Amino acid sequence: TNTLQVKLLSKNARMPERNHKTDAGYDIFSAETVVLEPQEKAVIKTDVAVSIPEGYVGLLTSRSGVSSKTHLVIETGKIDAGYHGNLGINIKNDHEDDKMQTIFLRNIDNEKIFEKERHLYKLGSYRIEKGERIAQLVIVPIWTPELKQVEEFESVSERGEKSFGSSGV
Amino acid sequence: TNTLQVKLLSKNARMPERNHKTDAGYDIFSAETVVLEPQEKAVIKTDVAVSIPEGYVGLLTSRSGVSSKTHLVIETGKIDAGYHGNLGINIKNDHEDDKMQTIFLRNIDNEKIFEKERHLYKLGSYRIEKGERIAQLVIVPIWTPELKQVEEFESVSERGEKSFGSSGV
Amino acid sequence: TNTLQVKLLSKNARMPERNHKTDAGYDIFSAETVVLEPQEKAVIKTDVAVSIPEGYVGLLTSRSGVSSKTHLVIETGKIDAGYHGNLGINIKNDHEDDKMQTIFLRNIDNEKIFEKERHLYKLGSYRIEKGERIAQLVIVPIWTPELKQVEEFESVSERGEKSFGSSGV
Ligand SMILES: O=c1ccn([C@H]2C[C@H](O)[C@@H](COP(=O)(O)NP(=O)(O)OP(=O)(O)O)O2)c(=O)[nH]1
Ligand SMILES: O=c1ccn([C@H]2C[C@H](O)[C@@H](COP(=O)(O)NP(=O)(O)OP(=O)(O)O)O2)c(=O)[nH]1
Ligand SMILES: O=c1ccn([C@H]2C[C@H](O)[C@@H](COP(=O)(O)NP(=O)(O)OP(=O)(O)O)O2)c(=O)[nH]1
Ligand SMILES: [Mg+2]
Ligand SMILES: [Mg+2]
Ligand SMILES: [Mg+2]
Ligand SMILES: [Mg+2]
Repeated sequence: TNTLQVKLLSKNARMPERNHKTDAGYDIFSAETVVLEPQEKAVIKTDVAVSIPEGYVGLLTSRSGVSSKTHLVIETGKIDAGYHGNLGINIKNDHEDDKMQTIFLRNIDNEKIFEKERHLYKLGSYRIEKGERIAQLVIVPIWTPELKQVEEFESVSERGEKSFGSSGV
Repeated sequence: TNTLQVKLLSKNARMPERNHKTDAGYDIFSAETVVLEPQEKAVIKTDVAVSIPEGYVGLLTSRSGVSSKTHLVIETGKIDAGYHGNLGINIKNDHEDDKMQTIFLRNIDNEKIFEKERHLYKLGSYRIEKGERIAQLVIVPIWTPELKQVEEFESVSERGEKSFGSSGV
Repeated sequence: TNTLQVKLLSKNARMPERNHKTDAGYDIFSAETVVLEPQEKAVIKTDVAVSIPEGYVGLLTSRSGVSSKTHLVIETGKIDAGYHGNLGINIKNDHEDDKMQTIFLRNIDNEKIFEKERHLYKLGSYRIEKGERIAQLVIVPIWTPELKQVEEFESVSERGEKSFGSSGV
């Protein structure tokens, strides 16, 4: 216990490491370089596999910096215990496709990228480099009971059926 | 303990079941058939109610397959302990509305749907059938302390106020 | 133990309080008034700081009411233990920018706002008032093991490398 097995699947892969000593998540490095146009979706390889023990789940989620500064949206992945495959980052460039054109790509600091040779890109296009920290992994314990069908619940609650903004705002 | 009460609210409802033995979440079946246009939002009924015990929360979240293959975005729901109402799936078709037209709907495998009779749809429109697994439920334990206002914290940390991409990328 | 330190950073800040007795999250009050145009992104100040103890993470996430009724999308924040800075709400108005114009803003109940003096707004624009509950905070325990590189995992699983809709739909 108190150890997690990690396998690197290629030379493009880098070991997860958490920022601060008491930090929740282990920052994830991209194992490939990808340009994403507006509204373009993709699964980004990390070339990294883990072995989360039973009774736990992994949360492959976004970082506050990247997600707040750019239009790169990462759908939080639920990494099952026993999944030994390549961790994929479920991502979308949710920048609107307004049909505009530029010569500058954006990095994940939302800074314009200057290249020697000039190409035409769709506005709002991003580039992710191999080795950049675009995500992180947080492991939490789960409760996994056997399900039992009932006609009525054992105990009545104060909440009942209240939902979706019932307490208001 | 080690059991969760589940109530089926109609004949359209189906019991949650998890895929693998050590899997984190219980796949959720839609209890209705719905077509969603681009940018259309909805709450999808499961006709299923649960009784998560105190000290736990339910995460009504997305599946990797559906979310990565389609523009169907599910906002992760936080199912409170004691909520005995109908579990609703908070969903949006975030496909852009470009005013294009087609005769093919898409399923949640993003495959074109062929019908005998031909209708005109907005491009990027999806159809969810009753009985399809569009989501899953993961239960985790929560910490629920009493709050105490302070002027200063008891212990100084290494992180302090650092946030939003402070460690960089 | 069983207590969480909370610091209010200004007179605009309000103490987090959970809705029901067994509720998972503590509703978060905005400490500022902001208008968000379509596709506009921002980090919204709460002027509130907490001291989550080691072994835990905070989930600064959305409410079902606001998120389902409006186009205001909150990216779930992972609040590290030891972070004593101002809690920021990572938000985007994902309403499409169709270049339409109106005289009515929308509140976070998606109701049209009537003002004495009439201004022109982009359609799909929202207004968040100081003091409104736009988010909530749920704290869960985390597992934080030391990482160990391996060439192969200790135990073979039933899942293996199966992922992204492998069980189908
Ligand atoms: O996606 C969801 C989210 C929540 N729910 C249920 C469970 C939850 O207990 C209830 C409300 O959860 P929230 O407290 O997170 N939303 P809100 O604060 O707007 O509702 P309320 O005012 O009643 O607390 O609605 C769903 O059915 N689906
Ligand atoms: O929505 C959020 C997310 C995070 N935070 C805070 C808490 C968290 O401890 C801090 C940074 O969290 P992350 O590590 O997930 N983001 P990032 O990796 O970009 O920042 P840093 O480089 O400092 O770790 O910012 C917020 O205030 N709101
Ligand atoms: O973002 C993700 C999400 C999941 N995964 C992995 C881990 C997880 O164990 C696997 C599938 O997770 P889900 O069960 O949540 N998705 P789905 O139900 O569509 O796949 P499957 O049918 O195999 O269970 O894919 C990723 O690599 N990245
Ligand atoms: Mg970080
Ligand atoms: Mg969008
Ligand atoms: Mg699954
Ligand atoms: Mg609530």
